[PDB]
Parts: sequence; structure tokens; C-alpha cells
Amino acid sequence: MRAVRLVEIGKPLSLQEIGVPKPKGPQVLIKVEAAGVCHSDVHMRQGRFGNLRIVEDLGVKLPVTLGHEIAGKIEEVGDEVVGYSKGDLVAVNPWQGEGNCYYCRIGEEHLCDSPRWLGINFDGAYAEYVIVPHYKYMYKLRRLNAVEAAPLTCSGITTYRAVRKASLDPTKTLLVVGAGGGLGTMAVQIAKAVSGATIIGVDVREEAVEAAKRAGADYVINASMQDPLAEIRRITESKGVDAVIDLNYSEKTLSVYPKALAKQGKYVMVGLFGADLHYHAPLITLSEIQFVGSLVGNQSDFLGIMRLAEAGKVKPMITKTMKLEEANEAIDNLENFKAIGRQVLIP
Amino acid sequence: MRAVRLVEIGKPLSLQEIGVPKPKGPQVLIKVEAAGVCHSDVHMRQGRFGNLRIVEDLGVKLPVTLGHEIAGKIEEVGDEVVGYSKGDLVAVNPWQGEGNCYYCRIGEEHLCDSPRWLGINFDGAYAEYVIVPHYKYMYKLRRLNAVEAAPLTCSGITTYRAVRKASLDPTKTLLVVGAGGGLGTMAVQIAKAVSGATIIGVDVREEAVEAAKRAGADYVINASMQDPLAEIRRITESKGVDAVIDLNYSEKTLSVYPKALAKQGKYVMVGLFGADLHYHAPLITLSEIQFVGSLVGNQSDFLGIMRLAEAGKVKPMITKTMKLEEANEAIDNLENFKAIGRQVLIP
Amino acid sequence: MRAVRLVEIGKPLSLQEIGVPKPKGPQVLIKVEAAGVCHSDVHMRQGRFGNLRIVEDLGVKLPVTLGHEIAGKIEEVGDEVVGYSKGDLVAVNPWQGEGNCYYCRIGEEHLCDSPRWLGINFDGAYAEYVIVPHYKYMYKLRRLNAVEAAPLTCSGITTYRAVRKASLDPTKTLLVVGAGGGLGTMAVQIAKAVSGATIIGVDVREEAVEAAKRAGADYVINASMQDPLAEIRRITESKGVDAVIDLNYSEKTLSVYPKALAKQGKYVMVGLFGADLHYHAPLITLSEIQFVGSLVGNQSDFLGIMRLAEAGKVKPMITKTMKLEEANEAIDNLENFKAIGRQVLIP
Amino acid sequence: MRAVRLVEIGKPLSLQEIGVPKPKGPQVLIKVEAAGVCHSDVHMRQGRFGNLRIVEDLGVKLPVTLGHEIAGKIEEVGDEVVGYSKGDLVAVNPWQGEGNCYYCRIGEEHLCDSPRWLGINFDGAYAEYVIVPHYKYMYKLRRLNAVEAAPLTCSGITTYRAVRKASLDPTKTLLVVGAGGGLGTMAVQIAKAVSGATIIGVDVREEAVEAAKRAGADYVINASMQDPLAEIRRITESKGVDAVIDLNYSEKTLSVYPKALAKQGKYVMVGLFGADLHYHAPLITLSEIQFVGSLVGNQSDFLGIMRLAEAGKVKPMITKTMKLEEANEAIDNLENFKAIGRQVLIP
Ligand SMILES: [Zn+2]
Ligand SMILES: [Zn+2]
Ligand SMILES: [Zn+2]
Ligand SMILES: [Zn+2]
Ligand SMILES: [Zn+2]
Ligand SMILES: [Zn+2]
Ligand SMILES: [Zn+2]
Ligand SMILES: [Zn+2]
Repeated sequence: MRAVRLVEIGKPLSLQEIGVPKPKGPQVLIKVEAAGVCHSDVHMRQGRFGNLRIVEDLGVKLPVTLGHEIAGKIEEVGDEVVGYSKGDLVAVNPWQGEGNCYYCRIGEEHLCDSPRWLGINFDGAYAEYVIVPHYKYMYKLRRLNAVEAAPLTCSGITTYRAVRKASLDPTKTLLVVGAGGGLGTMAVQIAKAVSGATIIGVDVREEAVEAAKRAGADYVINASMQDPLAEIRRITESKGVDAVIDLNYSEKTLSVYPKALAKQGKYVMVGLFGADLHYHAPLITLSEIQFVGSLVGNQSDFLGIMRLAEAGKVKPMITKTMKLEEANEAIDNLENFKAIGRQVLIP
Repeated sequence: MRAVRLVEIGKPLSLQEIGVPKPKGPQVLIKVEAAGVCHSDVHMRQGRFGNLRIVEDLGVKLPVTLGHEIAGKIEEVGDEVVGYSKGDLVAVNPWQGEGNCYYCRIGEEHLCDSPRWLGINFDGAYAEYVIVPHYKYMYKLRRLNAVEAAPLTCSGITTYRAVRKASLDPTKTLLVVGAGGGLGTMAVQIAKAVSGATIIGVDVREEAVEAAKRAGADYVINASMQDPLAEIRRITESKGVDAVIDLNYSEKTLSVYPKALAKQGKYVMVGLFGADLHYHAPLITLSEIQFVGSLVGNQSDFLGIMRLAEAGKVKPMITKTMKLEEANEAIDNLENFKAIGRQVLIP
Repeated sequence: MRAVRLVEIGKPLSLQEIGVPKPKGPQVLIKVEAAGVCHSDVHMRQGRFGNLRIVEDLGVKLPVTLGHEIAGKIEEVGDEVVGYSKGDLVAVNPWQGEGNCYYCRIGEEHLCDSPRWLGINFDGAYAEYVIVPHYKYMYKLRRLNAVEAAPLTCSGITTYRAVRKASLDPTKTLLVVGAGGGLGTMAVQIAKAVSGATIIGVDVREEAVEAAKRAGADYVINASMQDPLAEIRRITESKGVDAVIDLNYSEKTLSVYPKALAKQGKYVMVGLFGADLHYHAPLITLSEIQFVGSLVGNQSDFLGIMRLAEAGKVKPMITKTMKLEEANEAIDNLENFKAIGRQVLIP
Repeated sequence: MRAVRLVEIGKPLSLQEIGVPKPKGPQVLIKVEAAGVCHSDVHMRQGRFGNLRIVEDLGVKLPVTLGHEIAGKIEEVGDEVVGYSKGDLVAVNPWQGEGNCYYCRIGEEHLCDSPRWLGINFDGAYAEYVIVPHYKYMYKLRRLNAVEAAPLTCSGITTYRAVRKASLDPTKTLLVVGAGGGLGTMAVQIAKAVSGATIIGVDVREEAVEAAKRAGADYVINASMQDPLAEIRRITESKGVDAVIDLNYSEKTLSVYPKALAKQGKYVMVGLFGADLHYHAPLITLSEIQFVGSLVGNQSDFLGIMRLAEAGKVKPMITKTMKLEEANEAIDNLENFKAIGRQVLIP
């Protein structure tokens, strides 16, 4: 089968012709119908994941097939597989744990001590087929097609968990920063579907502000036009917001938005940008605010976003389909921030 | 009555002879049998509270009587007081809310938008009598005397809430920083009394290390003689700790102890020291750590620490009793870090 | 002023001409614009409340003006009232506590040991004016008029708390029993506005099933046509539901719907009907199900329902307006189950 | 190897000579050094487990080796086992899941839809060797030996979870019913080690009342000699208890102790006795009480109890060692309630 792989850091991905693994035991062989490409793969093609080394830290033994956003049809099931048959359309949770460590035992497998992340330190979906280590990481699609689902396994689970960490309820207000981008609109949609909280989206372009409104925000702010802190204060009648979700935070967002926090406000940071949080400690204790990080999500988060998306309660990302051969191209566009829409590789 | 009051910023407290207020409605006049003095009174005699101005921010109309650590016998009760009688020995929760704002409605009264903090922006216990705005803020002492209880209304409630925010259970490990000082040993005792978590105490002098161990720590570390991070790494088998309670944090502690956090770990900061939190953002997202602030506590936290103490499950702070007149003196020793043990004024 | 009061048990309410109280301190005098009437008032005109005696248990000193569903305009404010002004239209939370008991301290005021329930053991809104003990129990109306808001102070808060007790999230499914009734549709609307859970509504007539569908149920079951437990199994792929909300339970609902629960499922029961819960203990332990009671709610619950309603996120109850003098008739209609919609008296 | 097995329902267990399975993949073959025996095995020797049929319900293809309380040294590890070596002394969590169902995904593996319960529907520890389906279900013993640890896999995890379900804190009071039996003293110790709550222990013979007191109960009551309800109301000053943990409830306990519940009290039921819960529904709603079932526990509960025990924070159950050959004998003893102390078979 054809597979686009990381054979050497720095160097572009390489198309190879490798053997189609044979599924044994709980394993499932999936014929890939969609392989999402995201910013992570930009930093992945450079041998890193945030600031770790896939080789030194995650134990990657190059070459490795990339692609951690996976949906497709079951081609074959191992002999121990239960509850799935050839022909089933599924999405796959790639953030897999080994089972024995503390995080696996308490059901937070994505924080596993020795992670098995598909497409990061194990072969992924940039190929005609992909082995899923255990059938329990799958979700049968009934309403969504593969292209619609694949991005949910990464951006969907990430934003779903970030919304959960914002601890929202009907008495609260949420601020979503960068609310008109891919991640932002998804966070707005999920917060709207799952919380009852008032949702405020802030962005910096008229088009992105409109996308935030279309995604369901109750209020939107164009920070290039209005002082955002003053508009947040006006909307919340000087209370501030009870949570901020800052997806792909930057040095700028971290310096501005914590000031919009109400007492006990939670500032949820998502992403891997090389920026530092700088905050006056007394301001933290006096207001009991919290700064909390989030990345990807666990099996319950996967269940949650998949259930929302399958019920149509949240919508698929704006998508651009491309062929496998275009993998490097797709990633280049993400480097030059020339990727308008989630790129998904299709057969 | 006699009353030591902050009549002018900078200038030392003044011993005045003002009248004894008359208790009306749900108010309660307490004859002070113990007024604690703590570090906050040092930064108080300087017209501030962390970085605010009791006058401009907390609306303090000087002169204002200090003393937010209160315990005494009821002298007289308003006509709407129920369940308390003249003579009753009580401790008082000074962190009072007005009831109408968001924070009062959800039961977080200490975070009230228009706080009524006894001894901070309302007349405190640095006097012979003190008015408690509402009887519900009192707790009937049965086992403890005024001197032992008075510190609990500040240090006890503060550390009780900090332990709750650590979100501890038996599967977890807590690090208490400064574990051998006044606040540190209380935190250790409370954590040992209420969570079942493994408790590590760290301090910098052999004497403080012994006090932490005597307060119940499972493991104690002397950071002057050992590398706390290496010790913690082995105690937790490289996982790190699930919470750090940093009472009276500094630029130094904030720069060291966050590195001890396990994934999902909570760094609970308590106090008003002029230090800034500096932390690389990707470290926060990758490990899902949380920096959480905490100060004083609500009516539930007061009930909790008083119940523990009355049942002897947590012991009174080490105290040195003095006279009302020695107020300015008491606050001096705190300024010059010459005060060993909680100073308690006895009118 | 005119006031319809319970001057004797059994005997029908009595229209009296009493004096308009004077508001002092934190008290607020409201000019009633809407006094909701509900089933509770049936069991109230009979000196009871579930199984208690308002006189013996709640300390009711007859005569007492009924009316616990209250909205109107501020006529006058006590001298200590802050944040409200004459002419403000407000809804009132009647489930008030005294503040000192355990439940009040932990923020569960409706479960107070010495409750101050307006319209129950204190003068309520079946009159031209009503005294609210403390202004903090009010909520300013902007979107809603008094008639729309009054029922929310009872059915709204009750149902909102029931939904919170069901512990819903996007990975779960809820069953609302009697989903087409006034309380049932409110529960469906709230669950849809606040949770992300999949919602199944069940009722027993075609028109009721339609009402549940309009309220927002994802699935509906006509139990007069299909076996409801089998249909719930089909919908949930044999898992059962993670919660049941059974508002105004009967002997019939309690004998059938707990069987629909998934493992760990919560059966939230609301109401005072004289029925017994009857269930085989081993089934409870084997499935870890929970039976949980709920009645009315606290300040946070009131905040939540008013915020949803004021934002239009949940709709007001179908209402029939009547005159104060018709109070007895209104209650009669509830006894003869000839009441269509929530009856609201307008003085 | 020697293996006592349930070859036919009704008929007593049969000592057989079966081969020692070979551990493949993630499996681990353990050399049993302790096989606890508890009441469940009595109810098991009768093909049942509460009321089910291990064959019909749990898919038990007889003969099946009993023994769900497992501890011993690792004889051999599969080729996929990490973190454990031949020679390691371990305790085993028998309440295992398959991974794919909702309950496994959310980390509640004991509630798995297709449970793999060692000693119940999978071969247990009544043998010289036993296969563990996956190494993650193990815990390395450091301070405990096999005999001390094996019972924890059942009574320890069960009571640990019951205590968590009681939702305790320092402001609360817990009643443990059957407080002086093996399960009861474990529950008391755990509540004392992990909750801060005041503990009332009730039992029905003086020797058991004394054992409850030695286990940590603050108050103890002999329900044989004194009205337990009057005594509880005296101790709690009429508030009632905030939780009851009813270990091996009976028709008697369930008809009595719910009456001792405070408002919001949680009644935690543990066990499989043939009794019905009968309770007036209005009492449930008026007081917001909860009846909640609890059975065994999940991976996090197992981690918690093993941590407590390995730290000496709770003590091993009183045990009586016997030989594999006496399996039927031990179960007989439990049938005739002639068994004093947890019987542990040592092949
Ligand atoms: Zn991705
Ligand atoms: Zn792991
Ligand atoms: Zn203090
Ligand atoms: Zn307030
Ligand atoms: Zn009502
Ligand atoms: Zn109360
Ligand atoms: Zn057992
Ligand atoms: Zn399962």
C-alpha cells in the first residue's frame, strides 16, 4: 500500500510502498477514507510535538506514517474484536494509553506515561490502510461521513475537553478567543450545545467575527475595532467572564484576556505556542482565578464529541480535501498559514 | 471602650476611647477575649490589602479598628438573634458578604462584590467589644477557648480552603511548601485529617522539618540540605505530585515547586506577596497543570475548620498572648520577622 | 389591602382586608402583578405540605396569606436595601433560609431547619402587596413580564434543580416522564438548554407527545401505543438511560421507569404524591443506580432558571390569568384536574 | 495444577488436576499465595451472584475455578507485559472490563457490559496458578504480604468505593451499619483515614461494637440493647446522619436506618441480600435524600485502597489461613455463619 512517512527529520515526508499489516487479537484494519492534516503535523515533520522529541521522548522508531486524524471503513478485524464488522464506518481516537500507569487507571488515557499516539509515535492514517491497536478506540459513524468525522478526533476532542474544563453553567459567561477560526467556531458550537452559558466570541477580522456569530455566539467582539476588555465589561455588566478558552494562545492573548476574568474565573489555555504566561500572583489569589491547560482528550471526551456531532448538535469543520500525494503540500500550507480550512486527505 | 485603630496610613495604630456600639436586629455584640494578629496586619497598617486601598477600593472611612481574628463571649444580642445567648463563647467568621451579588448567591461570600470584612474595612476586634453584623457568622466554642480559636478564623479557614482546592484523594500526593511554619503545619494537619492523600512537607531549617513531620507529614524534605525535586521525584516514582499548596509564596518558590507537579497537578497559591507567576505556556497545556489562587474562605470552610478543631483533629496554632496596648508592638515583630508564634491580644 | 388567606384548614380561603406592611431594613415591599397558583396550594388549603402541618411543623400562625409564586413592582424599599429601586419589576425566590443552620451555611437555604417560605409559613402573594424579607431573594426582570416570571419561582427553580441533579453531560441520555405536561415540557426545555444530553420524552397521549417534541425532545414515546421500556431500550441500544426525571411521580411511574435506568443511572423524583418507592435492593447495588429526591431549590438554582428565562433560552409556562378573588376557584380547578395551564392571579 | 472448581451447581466444589495456562501478550500467570474466601462464594457455589446465573448471565462455561480475592508472586509474564517481573508479589483487581463499552470508556470498568470477573465468570484463584487477562489490573506489594493483601481486592475496594459514594467531609457524620464485622471495620478505618467525618458505628453484639470503636468510630451503638435511632438523634442533635453505609443490608436494616438520615443524606447500600427497599416517596423529595447502590470498585478505587494499605493508613483484615483442599469447608463455614475472620486459602 502507499503511505506518506516521516523517514528523516527536517526532510519532507516520503511516499513509500509498504505492506498492509494483518490485524490480530483486538486490532482492527481500517481502509482510510479520510486523514485530517493539522498544525501539529507541521511541528511533527520537524521531529517534535510541542517541545518533545518523537524519537527521544515518545520513542518513535523512524520511519513512521503520520496522520492522527482518522476515519474509514473496517477492512478486517482481529479474532478478538467484538461489536464491529467489516464494512463499518468508524472514526478513531488516536490518543491511546498502555493501561497500567496512573492516568490510564483513572481514565485519562491521553495523559499516559508511555503514550501510543496514532500517527505520532505509531503508524497513522497517511496511508491506504491503518491498524488500530484495539477496537475500543473506535466510534461507529451513522450520520457523519469520514471526511466530516476525521477532524473531530483531534480538534473536536480538544475543544470538547476545553469546554468541559471551563466549568460552565447557566449562571456563567464564557469568552472564546480567536472565535472565528476553525478551533474557535467549534468551541463556540460545543459550548452552545452543552452548557447554557452566555457565549462571547472575540476575534480580529470582520469575517472571523461573523463566523463566530454564525457558530452560535450570543455576543461577538471585533478586537481590532473596539477595546475588547471594555466591551466584555459592558456585556457582563462589569463582572467579567467566568471562563476564557484561548485556543492557540499567543503572547498577546495571554497578556490581555486574563484581565477579562471574573472572580473564580478559569482561563483555559489550549495549544503549543512558544509563549510564556506572566501574571501578578496577588491578582490570582485575590480573585481566586485559575489558569488551566488542556490538550486533546480522553475516551469519555471522544464519546462526547462524537455523540454531539452524530446528533448534528455540532457541525463538521470547513474542509478542503486533497490526495495523499499532496501531504507535504498540505503541511507546507500550514507553515505559511496558507491553509484556509481543515485539510483532509482522501483516497 | 478601648480600641486600637488605624486612623492614618503609615502612622502607627492609635489607642482610642470610643463608645460601645448597640447590637440591633441580627447583630451581636461580642466582648473580645482574643484578637489574633497576623502578617496581614503589617501590610494593613499601610492602608492596603494585597495591592488595594481599604479606603478607595474597600471603601474604608478611617478611623477603622483592626482585628479580623475574633473570638469572645456574647455581651448582648439584637432582637432578631436566634440560637445564641449572652455568655456564649464563640469564634467569628470575618469574611462577610452582603447577600445580593453573584458570589453571595452561589455561597462564596468571601468573594462578595461589596465585602464586609471585620477588621479590614469594618471595625474589628482590636478593642474590648466588637459588633458582628449577623449571628450566622459565629461558631459556638465547646472544646476550644477564645485564644485557641481566634487564629482559626483566618489561618484555619485559609488553609482549610487551600486543601479543598488541592482536590485531594487517596490516589494522590500533596506537597506542602513551608510545611513547618504556622500555616504549613496547619495545612499538613488538615490534609492529614481530611483526604487520605500522601503528604510531603518541605521546609528549609531542620527545626521546621521536624515540626512538619510532627504535624503529620508522611515525608519531609529539607530544601537547605537536599534538592527537593530529586526527593519528590523518587517519593512519587517520577510521577510528581498532584497538588502543591504554597502558603505565603515568593519569587523563589514559584520558580521551583511547579516543576514538581504531576500531569493534572494543581498549584494552589495562597497569600499576597509581591511576586509574579512566570511559566512557559506549553508546559501548562502538555501536562494539564493548573495554577489556582485562594484566599480566606466561605461559610462552609469556616464550618469545616471549626468542626475539625473542636473535635481536636487539628491543633491550635502556637500562640503568644499579649495586651491590647501591645498591638503596634505585635505588628512590629511581624514587620521585622521577629514574631515567633501567633500573637493574640487579650483585652 | 385585599389579601386572600388561609384562615382555617378545610374551609376555603378567605378574602380579607388587611394592612399593608411597612418595609424596614433589607426588606422590600412589592406590588404584586402576578401570583402563580399551583398544585401545592391544593395541599396547602388543607393545612398540609407533603405530609407536614404548616402550623405544627412550619410554625404557621393563622391566618396566612398564600402565594409562593411571586412577581411584581417594587413599591417601597427598606433603608438598608441596595441595588434595587421603586418601580423595578422583579421575581422573588420564596424558599428562604434564616442563615445560621447547617443547610444555610452550605448554600442550601431551601433545606433550612427553620424555613421562611413565602406563601407557606409567611405571608405570600395572594394580596395586593407582599413583603420580601431580604432584597437578595429578588431578580430584576427585563425580558419577562410578571405573569411569565412568577411560575418560574416555583416550577422553574424546581425543574432546574431536578435537571442539575440528573448529572447530565453529552455522553448521556435522559428520560423525562410525562414530558408533555407543564413540568415535563419545562424539564425537556431546560435539559436541552443546559446539558448536551440526548433527551427522550415519554407521555401517554398523542397531544402530550407532540408537546414534548415541541419542547425539544430528541425522541418521544407514546406509552399508550408502544411499551415504553422496550422503546427506551431500542433508542439507547440496550444501555437504558443515565437519568430519569419524574416530576409529580405517581405509584405507576415509580413502578415502571426505574427499570429503564442504565447502570449508575439517577432517578430524580420530585413531588409530594403519597406513593412508596419499592425496589429490589440487589438491583440497586448491582447497577449502582441512585434514587434521589429534589424539591424547590436554592439561590444558585433561582439564578440559573431566571438567567435562562431572561435570555429566552427556556420559555415561560402556558398560563391562564385570573383575579385575586378567584383564588379559591383556581385551587378548585387544580383539585378537579380541570386546570389547563398555570393559573396566575392578577390583583 | 491443583484447582478447586465449580463443576456443577448445587454440588460442592471439586478438586481437579488441570494444566497451567501459558501467559500470552498482556496476560500474567500468577502463583497464588493467598486466595481469600468471602460470602459471595457461598452465593456462588449456587450458580448465582445476587440473583443472576454465571452461566446464563455471565456466560460461564463450567467448570469455573472460583477465587476472586487474589494475591501472589508472578510466575510468568506475557511478551507484552511491561513494568512487572517474575518474582513480583502483587495483588490483583478481579473486577475487569473489556474496554469497548460505555462503562469501560469512562473508567468504571467494574460496571462493564461484558464483565470478566476473575473467580466469578473467569477462572479464579482457588488454584496454584491463575491467569490475569492484563497486567494493568495488578498492584505491586511492598509492605503487605499476600494474605494481608488478597482480601483488599474485594472487601477493601468495596468499602473504599462505598465511602467515596457517601460524599463525606469534616462537617458531616457517617453511620456505618454492621460496623464491627470484617467489612464494617474496614469501612470505619477507611472513613477515618480519608474523610474527616464524625463516624457512628452500629452493630448488634458487644464484641462487634468494641471492634468498631477500635477501628476508629467516634461513637458506637449496640442496636441489640438500645434504640439506635434515638441514640443517633442524640449524637447528631436531631440533625440525623449525612450518610449511611449499610454493609450487607437486610430487610431489617433497610426498614430502620433510612429514618436516621439527615436532609440530603445519602444511604449507600452494599451487598446482594434478597430484600426490598420500601420508603415513602414524599420523605425522599422533602429531604432530598438519596438511596445509592455500590458494588466492588473500579481501577481508581483499587489504586486508592492499595495505596492506603501499603502506607499502613488502614490495617489488613483479621484472617484465618487454610489450604486449597478446605475450600468447601471455608464456604460451609460462611453458610453456617461459623466463620470467624476472613478465611484465606494458601495453595
Ligand atoms: Zn490534529
Ligand atoms: Zn498509561
Ligand atoms: Zn489573619
Ligand atoms: Zn455579595
Ligand atoms: Zn408553586
Ligand atoms: Zn437555615
Ligand atoms: Zn470477596
Ligand atoms: Zn466494558
